[PDB]
Amino acid sequence: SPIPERGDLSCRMHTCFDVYRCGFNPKNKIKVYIYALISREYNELLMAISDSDYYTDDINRACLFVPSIDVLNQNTLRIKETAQAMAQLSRWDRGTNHLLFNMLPGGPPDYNTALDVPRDRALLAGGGFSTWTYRQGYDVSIPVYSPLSAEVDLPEKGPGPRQYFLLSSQVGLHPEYREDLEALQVKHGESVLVLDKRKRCHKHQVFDYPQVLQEATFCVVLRGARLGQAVLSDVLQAGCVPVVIADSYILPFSEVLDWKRASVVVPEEKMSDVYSILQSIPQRQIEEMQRQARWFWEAYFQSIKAIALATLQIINDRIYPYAAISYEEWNDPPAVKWGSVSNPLFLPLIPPQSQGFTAIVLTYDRVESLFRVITEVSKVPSLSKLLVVWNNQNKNPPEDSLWPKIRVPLKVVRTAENKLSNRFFPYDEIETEAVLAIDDDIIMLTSDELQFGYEVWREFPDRLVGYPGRLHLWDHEMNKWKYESEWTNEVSMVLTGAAFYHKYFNYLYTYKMPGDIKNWVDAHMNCEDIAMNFLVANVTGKAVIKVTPRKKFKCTHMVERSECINKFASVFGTMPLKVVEHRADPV
Amino acid sequence: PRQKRDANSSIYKGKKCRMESCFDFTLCKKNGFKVYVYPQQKGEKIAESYQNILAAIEGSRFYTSDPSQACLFVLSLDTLDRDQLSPQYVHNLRSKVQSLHLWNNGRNHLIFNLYSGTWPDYTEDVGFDIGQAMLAKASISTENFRPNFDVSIPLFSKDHPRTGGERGFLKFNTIPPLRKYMLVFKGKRYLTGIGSDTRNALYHVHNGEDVVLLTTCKHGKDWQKHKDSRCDRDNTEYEKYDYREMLHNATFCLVPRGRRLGSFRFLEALQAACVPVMLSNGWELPFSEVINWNQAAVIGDERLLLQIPSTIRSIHQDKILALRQQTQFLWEAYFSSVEKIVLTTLEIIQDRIFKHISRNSLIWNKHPGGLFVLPQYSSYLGDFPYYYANLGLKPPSKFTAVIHAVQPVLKLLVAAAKSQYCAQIIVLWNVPVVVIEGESKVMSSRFLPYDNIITDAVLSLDEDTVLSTTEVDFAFTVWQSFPERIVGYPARSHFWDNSKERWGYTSKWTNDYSMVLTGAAIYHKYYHYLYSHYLPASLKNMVDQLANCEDILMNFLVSAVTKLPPIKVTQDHFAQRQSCMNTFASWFGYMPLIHSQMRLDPV
Ligand SMILES: *[C@@H]1O[C@H](CO)[C@@H](O[C@@H]2O[C@H](CO)[C@@H](O[C@@H]3O[C@H](CO)[C@@H](O)[C@H](O)[C@@H]3O)[C@H](O)[C@H]2NC(C)=O)[C@H](O)[C@H]1NC(C)=O
Repeated sequence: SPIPERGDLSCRMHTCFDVYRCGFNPKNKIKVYIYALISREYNELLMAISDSDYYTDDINRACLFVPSIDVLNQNTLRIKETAQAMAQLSRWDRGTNHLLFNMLPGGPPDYNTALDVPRDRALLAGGGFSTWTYRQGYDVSIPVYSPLSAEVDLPEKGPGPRQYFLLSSQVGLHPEYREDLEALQVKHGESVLVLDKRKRCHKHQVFDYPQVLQEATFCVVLRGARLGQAVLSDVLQAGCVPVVIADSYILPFSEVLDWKRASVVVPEEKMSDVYSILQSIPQRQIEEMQRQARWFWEAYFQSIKAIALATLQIINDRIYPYAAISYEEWNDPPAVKWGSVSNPLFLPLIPPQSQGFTAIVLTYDRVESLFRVITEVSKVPSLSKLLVVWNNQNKNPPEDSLWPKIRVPLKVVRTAENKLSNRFFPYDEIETEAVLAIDDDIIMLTSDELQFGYEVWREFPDRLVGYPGRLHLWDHEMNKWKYESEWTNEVSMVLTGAAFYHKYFNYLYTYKMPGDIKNWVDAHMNCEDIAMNFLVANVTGKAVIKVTPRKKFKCTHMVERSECINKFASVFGTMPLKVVEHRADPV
Repeated sequence: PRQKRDANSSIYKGKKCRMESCFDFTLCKKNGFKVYVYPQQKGEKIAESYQNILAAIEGSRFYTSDPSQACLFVLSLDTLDRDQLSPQYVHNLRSKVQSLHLWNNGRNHLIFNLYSGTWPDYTEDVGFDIGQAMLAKASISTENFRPNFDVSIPLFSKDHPRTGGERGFLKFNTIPPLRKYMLVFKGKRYLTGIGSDTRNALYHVHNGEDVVLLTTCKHGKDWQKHKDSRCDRDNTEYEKYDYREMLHNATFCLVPRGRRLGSFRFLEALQAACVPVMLSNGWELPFSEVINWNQAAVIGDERLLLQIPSTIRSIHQDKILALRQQTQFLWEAYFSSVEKIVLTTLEIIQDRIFKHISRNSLIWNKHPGGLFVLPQYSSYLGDFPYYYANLGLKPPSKFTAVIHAVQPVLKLLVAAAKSQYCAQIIVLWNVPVVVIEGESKVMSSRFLPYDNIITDAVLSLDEDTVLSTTEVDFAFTVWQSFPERIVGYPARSHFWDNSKERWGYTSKWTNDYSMVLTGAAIYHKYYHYLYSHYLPASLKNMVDQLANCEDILMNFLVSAVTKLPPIKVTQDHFAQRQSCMNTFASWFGYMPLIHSQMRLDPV
């Protein structure tokens, strides 16, 4: 029977992979085909593959191939027979796109840190990779599965202080490892705990192995066989920060998972310096690493389904980098994801004064006061454009000759409906970044006032700058939020009337708002200002900058505002508004 | 055991070198990372680009003149251009490098290379036997890249700035991010050779409205000799645009493979803010082992050339915005100057020595970058002011008062102690109060890192500045909103003199400000470390000699790190400041100081 050539280390995506098979599709996900024929682990792998969105039929359509031959354990693999089968696969094509899954790439006479089968061009997802046997953009490093993750369910113990500092629970280590661990234990004592040969036996003391790891803040993972140990998954599950002392070992999913925030890698020469290395790490970093290790276990190390999905996702990002998921989404726990901001306007650029701001003015059944404010607004320098949105559909716009004489190109937008959320629509006529939203009732603003507001906005392009000031307080008797404006010792919102903000915020309001706030506001004809403040605070994660030493900007309201605030807090799951006690006024 | 490690070291000492085999960690063995530059022989030509590289290394903080102390070596010989047809090629280099006393088979040598290979079948022809040396080559193929040994560096011209910055072209962050064109390219095409297959097939995808790609075969003698049946039309269409107007008016810029995988168009694309769409197969992008290029560019296989425009159109709008901003951040962080490139290479090498003291995948790919974030201070992101939004952490609620003393000082200590946010007070002589003995009247020693400072925020305050407790609380509350800046009362500005072409300093009734003085200022403790372990000894020594200008350098450093102005809050000696500012601008290469007309006040 034919046998392929040995694994080629000079085999990358741009040479071995065939991108013609999976060119482009709307849902940018690769297609995986499975050969019809096995260990229960490999069965769970194939079931996970078949029950995902990467599984397809009509072999001519699929881009990746996963043969149904058990390769996970190489101790009883019968290399030659597996090679004959892979050659016989009838669609091998020199293994151009075939994906192989393995977790123990070790041979009893010698450990090659890679699959010993020919696998000329086959792509490997192996549990143990050295930096010499791992192809960078071609291969995937995967965890080695431990049955304990399904056999025992450890309690979700939170981060905190623990009895032991450095723990080493492994079986059959090389004598030098044992000698140096014993030296560390005898040097320090009562903190370093080494366990001898699912039960751990210390001198005249017994522990349960999966649960003893819960009592240590650092756990040692050594290189004894295959360069990849199943103890790593147990260490991550128990929450203790792993300490990997393998010399040349590439951790699982290192392409996308940032292990610098979840583990400590110490070269095995400096083993006597391990304790001094770990003592330098402060408590907060230890807690963060415990959290990250637990998240890594619960997301990728938990079951074979997680491993298969992560491997296919990594390959998919390799095939379609433009649609790849973010490394932040990859390593952040759900709690961090909820807490994280990820500001989209993160680039710190200060726009030049040569540009301007397109003032958008909203009126309905008010013409004699719209004119009085458009006249004053038009005086402001660096006002590139002025848009007036006409809400009242029954009434007609005034005559063009009746409009004032201004220095800027005016335009009038004919609304299809009468909704107060139409002022936040991203207009293609807006050629600037800053957008000045001003209301007809707002009159006590000078040209210097607006110019200073715009100048302040230029220093904070990514947040909300507004003249009026409102905030929210918490009452114990109603156990809810209230809308407070009578007094001001702090601020958390500025009304959209007389406010400067980026047009990206208009885009967010129109499209990326959750599906409840926009329709609720279009129903209630109120609380657009509060919704915009909530959205800005949630997306940018920053406070709001008031710009006036002034409060009076005009010549069942409050209950409705409180209801709006409570509803907006409920739909976001929290209260994104941040209270600040500072205002910006000119020097 | 150790036998296995020795066997691995011996066996893999070749093309497959890594750090655990082809390196010696014993020479660094400390936080002090030092690089030694071989002295000039004064007998060979020196290219301007390699001269800039060596000046960046020499003027850096990793430079040492003692070969025993260093654990990284850089040759002074010209290695950037290894093409035999180039006018910068150095002959007899193979025998010349073996005559060096400190070569030691190039065990700990870093070699910079930008061009390799000759006219037929361009390859990695460095000429001399590199041995164990890791090369910071520009155009590296994927199958010829050592995953964690070599460094892929950008390819830059001889006119690339050495210390200064070009600031980028994205002045307006306009929405929609789309521009007049969708995908552009304007470069030569080669009739015969290697690397012209992708350039010859651009006329299929050329559209003329959104995807406009222009090529010419006029590249020498073949301008009329072997021209095919398309050179005439291609050249007539080519002479219609400018390659600069069409670069700043395009959302995406195509960067295909030429003769070599790397190209001059990459840095131009990053400067122009247009998202680069790379087509060269098997290219290790600059700092690919350190920078996530999926967040700053588009990577597409040139085998799937025809359907690229559909894929580029399918890219969502917010993704385009994120890519466009990431491009500018990368340009201003790691590619704006030769100094930034060289220091990026050295810092990437340094991160491989101590794996427990290094930068995570988030520091590099986020503001302000790895050059201003030194992991020796702390590998924990919460100890830096820049990473609170990315995490779920609020800024510290406690600060440390530091008073540099050379009476109001007694009243000042009492007033500051009454603050609810004050944990400890440190008094410098040249709530628990701490007094630290001083050995010299070095007034820049007030910025040193101290083990007694527990809080992240540090209030630096001179003895002659009387500050009320309520003012301290208000300033700290303001700083909690902007943890990355300097928040203080006394502010001074800067100006440009046309009469003398020298920067100027004002301190009276200015219309704006660009510096806030450290006499009544609040800032993160990390800037104490960055002031000491990042700024060169020359500037700080000049500060000590003149007995002023330490706070001006403080503001310079903070503005350079944050690219944002300080925030003022309220409610013969003079001639030295101008020279100080001019020297600081000369070292930095530009003026990080930014004017600001805002002033925060309590409500
Ligand atoms: C910005 O707004 C988003 C919502 O659009 C916030 O994300 C939401 O955060 C809350 C917690 O603050 C999450 O609630 C959680 O739900 C899980 C069940 O899925 C529950 O077990 C937890 O106890 C908690 O109640 C909510 O799921 C989450 N929603 C989404 C879509 O992510 C985000 O936190 C806001 N960010 C800021 C800075 O305000």
